Amino acid sequence: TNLISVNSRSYRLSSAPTIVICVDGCEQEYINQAIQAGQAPFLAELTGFGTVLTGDCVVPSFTNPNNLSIVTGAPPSVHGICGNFFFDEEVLMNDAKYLRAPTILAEMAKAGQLVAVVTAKDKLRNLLGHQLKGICFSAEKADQVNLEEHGVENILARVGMPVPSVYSADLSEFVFAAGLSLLTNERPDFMYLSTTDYVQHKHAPGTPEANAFYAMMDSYFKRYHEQGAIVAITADHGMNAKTDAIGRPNILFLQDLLDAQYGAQRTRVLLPITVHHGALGSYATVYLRDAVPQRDAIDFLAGIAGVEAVLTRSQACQRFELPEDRIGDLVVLGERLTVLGSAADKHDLSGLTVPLRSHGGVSEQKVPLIFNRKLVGLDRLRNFDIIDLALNHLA
Amino acid sequence: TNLISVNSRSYRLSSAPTIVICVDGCEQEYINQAIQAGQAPFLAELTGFGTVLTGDCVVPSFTNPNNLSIVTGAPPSVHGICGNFFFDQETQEEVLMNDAKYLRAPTILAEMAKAGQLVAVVTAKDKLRNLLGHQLKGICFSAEKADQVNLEEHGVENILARVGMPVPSVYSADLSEFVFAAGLSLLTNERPDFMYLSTTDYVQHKHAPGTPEANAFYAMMDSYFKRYHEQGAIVAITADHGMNAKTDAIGRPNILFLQDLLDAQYGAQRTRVLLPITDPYVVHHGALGSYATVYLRDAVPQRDAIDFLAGIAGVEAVLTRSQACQRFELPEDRIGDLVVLGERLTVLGSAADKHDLSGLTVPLRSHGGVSEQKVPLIFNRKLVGLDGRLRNFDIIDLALNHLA
Ligand SMILES: [Zn+2]
Ligand SMILES: [Zn+2]
Ligand SMILES: [Zn+2]
Ligand SMILES: [Zn+2]
Repeated sequence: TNLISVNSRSYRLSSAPTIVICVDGCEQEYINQAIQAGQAPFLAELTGFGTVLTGDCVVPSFTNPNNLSIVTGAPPSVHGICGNFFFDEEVLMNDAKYLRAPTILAEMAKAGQLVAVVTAKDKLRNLLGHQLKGICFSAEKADQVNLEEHGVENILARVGMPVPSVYSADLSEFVFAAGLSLLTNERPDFMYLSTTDYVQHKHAPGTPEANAFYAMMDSYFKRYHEQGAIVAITADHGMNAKTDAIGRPNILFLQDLLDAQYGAQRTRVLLPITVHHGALGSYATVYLRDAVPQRDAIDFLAGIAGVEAVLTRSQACQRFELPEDRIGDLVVLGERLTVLGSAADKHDLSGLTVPLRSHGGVSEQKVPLIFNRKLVGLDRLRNFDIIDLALNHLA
Repeated sequence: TNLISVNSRSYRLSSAPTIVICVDGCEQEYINQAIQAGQAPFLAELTGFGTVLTGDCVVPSFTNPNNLSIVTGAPPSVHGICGNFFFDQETQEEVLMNDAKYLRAPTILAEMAKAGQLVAVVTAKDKLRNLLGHQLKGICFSAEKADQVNLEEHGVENILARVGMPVPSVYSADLSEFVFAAGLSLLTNERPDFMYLSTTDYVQHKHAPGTPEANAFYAMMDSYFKRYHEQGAIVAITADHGMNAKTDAIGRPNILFLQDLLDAQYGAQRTRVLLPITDPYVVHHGALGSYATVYLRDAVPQRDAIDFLAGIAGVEAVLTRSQACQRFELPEDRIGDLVVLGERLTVLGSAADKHDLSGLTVPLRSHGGVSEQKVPLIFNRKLVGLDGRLRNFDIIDLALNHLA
């Protein structure tokens, strides 16, 4: 068909309705466990006609950076969204204003395709819908969709569900339910769906709660498939326990530690995230005031138990492909079971109602890539290559 | 209060029966999930009176090397057992470390007995019991052969009758349950000063944390932990290594065939791949772990092999003997020219041709690498004098000397 070029990648416009799903916080085990548990029959047999792969997401393994990467088919060094915020002013990249590249989404639309985007959280929806002319809304604000703004109307009635609670599993279901109704009505050419990792943050793979959620998604996949759509599924990042044997969190307050070593006001620990984790992840940035010597800082931090790696700006930028201008002097990586906080005084841990499970580091990098089709031309796979494979590598 | 010193460590003899338990493959998450699920009420309330900590086991995160360090309070560099076997480039043969004849240090257990202490050791597997019973005068037997138990050798008689159970199958949870049960008998009867209990990771290789079956097994242990505690014993719990999934989203295994790989790069026989996770002869899935060692022929340029291997997706790290020894504290004479570590979700095999994966009913769960290094340290008592990097092999020190 018609071929569009976006961010230096060429894409062949879909002939059949294509659905790219981003399963927030999808550590592979979730899937393996549900199947074993017999709670995902569809995925269980998908191997008969499908393709299951494993790819690497973007580091820092956070939702925004990853989602943006998926829809642009590029890394943060291209789209420029490497976290929820940066420094210089503690500015927030919550606006497309911060977007430095186009989405594949907007291009398909410009080429005349009917593109749809559905996300659980409204905030994402903003970033993703940049320059998009089509259907675009969140489950979070389903109640207020209008034709002009969102390309749709009365989705609540259509879906047969009330506005869900942000801190509910219902938020994600809504996403799937909405995607079904659009498929069977409007029949978009391309649809992008994105959930929240609310469940994954609260439950580990293999638990009733987790299995149940997966059982729900599996049903939707089945139905999408039954509709003749092409279904492509991935995740933005993985997920892990960040606790001891009894559920107590393994935290390292970098700000506190740094302040003690070099004296307060001398360093600036930034946590590119913001209840799921109480802003606790395995990745952080550090800004050094002239007073402190990078060499020293590295040695110091690196020797702290729980730190996985200390990278300089250049190191990180090149290794992870990030924008040098929106990253600190140092990049700190947390170990498998460790999260990094700023200062103790600045965190509300009393909100943690269950043992902490988070992401951000390298141990939440492995993510799945699943198709309900067979593929061709397979040569280091990234989660943001999903669209590529879905539009160009079909057998 | 008697003081002894072993392997350069001082230890105060127990005043109360102390029981040190090694829960094989006890990834921390198993405890967390069992508690969250209502299946571990005793452990669930232990914080209020006990102590929960985290340590690093020895890498390779294997069963024998670890258990051995626990009982000697030292690394393999000291006791010598750094795997199931090794390769002697003097004899050009495969050397099986299945005999206490390979031990380079004394066990703390043996010493406590020398000092007049009544010391019991109960393992699930009999093979372990042999290494552990080195120079030990006390009670020592395995559930696996709780059959052939005589007074002269084991220090006990008719344990089956005592426990009220039959001899359990190796490939089962009962195997481990027996251990506990037998430990309860001894405690209530012989009441040893010191006891060491060691299970098998059968269940953990099969079920993930939070699974009905995982939780069940955990609920069983909790029950004994409580009984021991109600008897007044000091209960200290750790693990030999954690456990992880070694598959993809659908449960297919992540396997690297290092022999195959190397052979294709260097040709047949220029390298030798050893998987010390078990005895050299085993070819089943039981032989796949996230650590392997490699012997290079003189012809093969070491740096090159490092680069080659280091470049294969799924290999976390490749280290030379020297680096490996220093870093993990291993005996240089019993490891290969190279040490290969695999990523979190990856295992290392030798040659496809060799392995028999027919036995893998369920998706692969294994260990041996840095991703299975974190382990718990649990005590039913408050502790004091805590000074850097806790090891599982510091358990005895803590349990004997750090009691509050
Ligand atoms: Zn996410
Ligand atoms: Zn999250
Ligand atoms: Zn073990
Ligand atoms: Zn094992």
